[PDB]
Amino acid sequence: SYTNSFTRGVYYPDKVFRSSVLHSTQDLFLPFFSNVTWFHAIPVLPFNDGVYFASTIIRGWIFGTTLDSKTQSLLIVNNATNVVIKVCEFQFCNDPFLDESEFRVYFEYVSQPFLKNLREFVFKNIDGYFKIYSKHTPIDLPQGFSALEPLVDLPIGINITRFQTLLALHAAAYYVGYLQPRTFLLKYNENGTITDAVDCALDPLSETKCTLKSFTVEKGIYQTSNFRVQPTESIVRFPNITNLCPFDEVFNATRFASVYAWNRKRISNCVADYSVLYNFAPFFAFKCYGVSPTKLNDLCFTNVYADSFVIRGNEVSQIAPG
Amino acid sequence: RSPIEDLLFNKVTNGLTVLPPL
Amino acid sequence: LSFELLHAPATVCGPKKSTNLVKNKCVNFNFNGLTGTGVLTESNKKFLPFQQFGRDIADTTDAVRDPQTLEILDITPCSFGGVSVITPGTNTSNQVAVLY
Amino acid sequence: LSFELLHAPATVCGPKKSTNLVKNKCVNFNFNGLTGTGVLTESNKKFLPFQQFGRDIADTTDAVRDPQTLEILDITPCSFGGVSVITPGTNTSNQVAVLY
Amino acid sequence: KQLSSKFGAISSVLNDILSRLDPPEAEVQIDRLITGRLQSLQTYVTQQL
Ligand SMILES: *[C@@H]1O[C@H](CO)[C@@H](O[C@@H]2O[C@H](CO)[C@@H](O)[C@H](O)[C@H]2NC(C)=O)[C@H](O)[C@H]1NC(C)=O
Ligand SMILES: *[C@@H]1O[C@H](CO)[C@@H](O)[C@H](O)[C@H]1NC(C)=O
Ligand SMILES: *[C@@H]1O[C@H](CO)[C@@H](O)[C@H](O)[C@H]1NC(C)=O
Ligand SMILES: *[C@@H]1O[C@H](CO)[C@@H](O)[C@H](O)[C@H]1NC(C)=O
Ligand SMILES: *[C@@H]1O[C@H](CO)[C@@H](O)[C@H](O)[C@H]1NC(C)=O
Ligand SMILES: *[C@@H]1O[C@H](CO)[C@@H](O)[C@H](O)[C@H]1NC(C)=O
Repeated sequence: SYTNSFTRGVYYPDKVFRSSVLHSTQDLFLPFFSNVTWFHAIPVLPFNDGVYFASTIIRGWIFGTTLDSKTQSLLIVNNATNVVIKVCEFQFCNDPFLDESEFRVYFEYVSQPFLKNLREFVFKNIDGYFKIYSKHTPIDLPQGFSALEPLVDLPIGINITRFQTLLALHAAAYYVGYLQPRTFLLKYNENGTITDAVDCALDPLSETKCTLKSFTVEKGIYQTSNFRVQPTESIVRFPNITNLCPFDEVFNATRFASVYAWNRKRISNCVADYSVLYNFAPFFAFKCYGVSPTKLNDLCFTNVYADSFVIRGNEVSQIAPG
Repeated sequence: RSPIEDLLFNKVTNGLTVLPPL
Repeated sequence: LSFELLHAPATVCGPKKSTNLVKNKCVNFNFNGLTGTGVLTESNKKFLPFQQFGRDIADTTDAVRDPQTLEILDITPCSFGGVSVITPGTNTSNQVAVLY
Repeated sequence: LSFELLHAPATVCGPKKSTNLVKNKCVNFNFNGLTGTGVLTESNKKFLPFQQFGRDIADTTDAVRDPQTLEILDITPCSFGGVSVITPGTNTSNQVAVLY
Repeated sequence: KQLSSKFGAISSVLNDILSRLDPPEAEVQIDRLITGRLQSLQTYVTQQL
C-alpha cells in the first residue's frame, strides 16, 4: 500500500561536531511529507540516487547491478552473530530466501551484529563509497523526531542499479523509500545531537525559515525565492533546404592541394548532416576549440570554409590557435 | 488634489524588479 | 574547418526536422540557431523586408523572422520576479499567505 | 608485484610514522589530513563515537579527536595581533614605548 | 547595457555557450562572465547605496 512519511529520512552529512549551531546542507536526502512504499507482495525493485529502508526478525539484503556473474554484486548476511560483506560475481535467483539449518540464497569483512524497537536503514553509494546508516529506536510509522546514526563505510567502488531484499525463516512487510537532492536546515545540541530539522522546498513558511537560519520568525515581509513558470515543450524551426552538402566530394578525393598552395572551398545553401563524417578510420583529431564536437547538429551557422593539405605527424597538435 | 501639485505632477515625468512605494 | 558566428542568415546546419508553430505559451525556441526563452505572439512590428532579426534597448531578442514562411512574431518573457510571504510570529499561529 | 591503477578506490597504502603529542604550544598539526597551527589543550566536551573534528559558526577547526588514543583535544591559535607604538615626537625626545 | 557585453569571453549571449561549447570547456568562460557581472553588480549596488 501507500503510506506517507512524516519525519524519517535525516542522517548526518559528515562526521563533524556543532554546538547547537543552525546549519544548511544540500546533500542526497529524503523529501519530507512524501509517501513511501509499503510492500506486502511475495520481485524487482528500482534504485534511485539514495534509497530508504525500514522493517519491523527479517534479515538479508540484495544489491548489485544485474544480479548475474557478468558484473560485481553485493551480498550481506547478518543472521545472529556476525555480518559479512562480500563483493564478487555470482548468480542469484528470482525469489531467494533463507530456511538456521539450510541456506537457499543461491573481499570478505566481518563485524559486529546489528542487533518495541524500530529498524530503519539508508544506503547511499556515491563517489565509489557505499554508505551505511542505521539506528534502533523503540516506540504504523511512529511520530517524533530522530536523527539516523551513521555506520561504517566500505569502498566498494562499483555502480548500483537494482536492489532486492531477503526474507528470514526458521511474505512479510517492509518499507522502501526514495531520496532527492535538496536543502535541509539542521539544528544541533550542546551535546552534539541533531534534535530538529526541516525542509525548505515544500512550504512557504519553511522556506521563509530557511533563509533566516532559525525556526523562530518575527512579523514582517521576507524575500526568499523567485516566481517562475517552467517551459512546457520545445519548438525548432529550421530553413527548408534539401541540397545534401558536398562533404563527400571534398573528403573522398583522390588528390589534395599542397601545403604551401592550399585551395579554398565554400559550403553554403545546403543541409549539413554531421554524421557521415566517421566512416574514414579512427582519427587523430576532433579536439575542438570554440565548438563542441559532441554537439554538431543543434547549433546553426553559415559561411564554412574548408582547406585540404597534409601534415608530417609529429606536429598534429600544431594546428591550433596560440 | 490642489491645482498646484496637479501642475507639478504634469510638469515632472528584463530581470529587474521595481517595487512600488508603500 | 572554419566557422564564424556572423550576423548572417543561417545556411548550413543539422538535418533535424521542424515542428508546428505554437503561440501563447512561453517555451524555448530555436530560430536559425538563436537560443532564447519566451512566448511567441503575433507582432505588430512591420518594417521593410530587408533585415533578418532586430534588437532592443536591452540588446536582446524581440523580433524574429523564420525563413520558411515570412511573418513577424513577437518575443517577450513570461512570469518572473521574486516571491514573498505574509506571516505573523510563529509562537501564535501558522496561518501564512503567499504574495506575488 | 603488479601495480594496477584507475580500477578501484584506495585499499592499501604505505606507512605513516606518527609522533607524540605536545601541549600548551602552538605547532602545526596533521590530524587525518587537517592542516593548520594552534595550541593543543585538553577539552571538557564529549563526542559521539563517530566524529573526528568539530567546527563552529566561523567554520574553523577548534576541536579534534586524536587517532592514536581516545582523548578529545582543542585547537586554539596562540598569541597574535598588531603592535602599537607610543612616542611624543622626535622634536622633544627619543624614548618610545612598545605596546602589544 | 553592460550586462549584454562579452566581458572578454567568446559570446555575449547568456545561454548560447551551453550548447555551442562543451560544459567541461566552458568553465573558465562562465567563471569570467560571472565574476565580471558580479563586479558590475557590486559597483552598481555601492553607487546606489
Ligand atoms: C593504539 O595503541 C595504543 C598503545 O598505547 C593504545 O593505547 C592503549 O589503550 C589501552 C586501551 O584500554 C589502554 O589500556 C592503554 O593504557 C593505552 N596505552 C597507553 C600507553 O596509554 C590505543 O588504545 C590504540 N588505539 C587503537 C584504536 O587501537
Ligand atoms: C504517492 O501517491 C501517488 C498518488 O496516490 C502515487 O501515484 C505514487 O506512486 C505514490 N508514491 C509512492 C512512492 O508510492
Ligand atoms: C557503472 O559505474 C561507472 C562508475 O564510473 C559509471 O560510470 C557507469 O555509468 C555505471 N554503469 C551504468 C550502466 O550505470
Ligand atoms: C549532555 O551532557 C551532560 C553532561 O554534563 C548531561 O548532563 C546531559 O543530560 C546531556 N544532554 C543530552 C541531551 O544528552
Ligand atoms: C519549404 O516549405 C515551405 C512550406 O510552406 C515553403 O513555403 C517553402 O517555399 C519551402 N522551401 C523552398 C526552398 O521551397
Ligand atoms: C510569543 O513567544 C514567546 C516566547 O518568546 C512566548 O512567551 C509568548 O507567550 C508568545 N506569545 C503568544 C503565544 O501569544
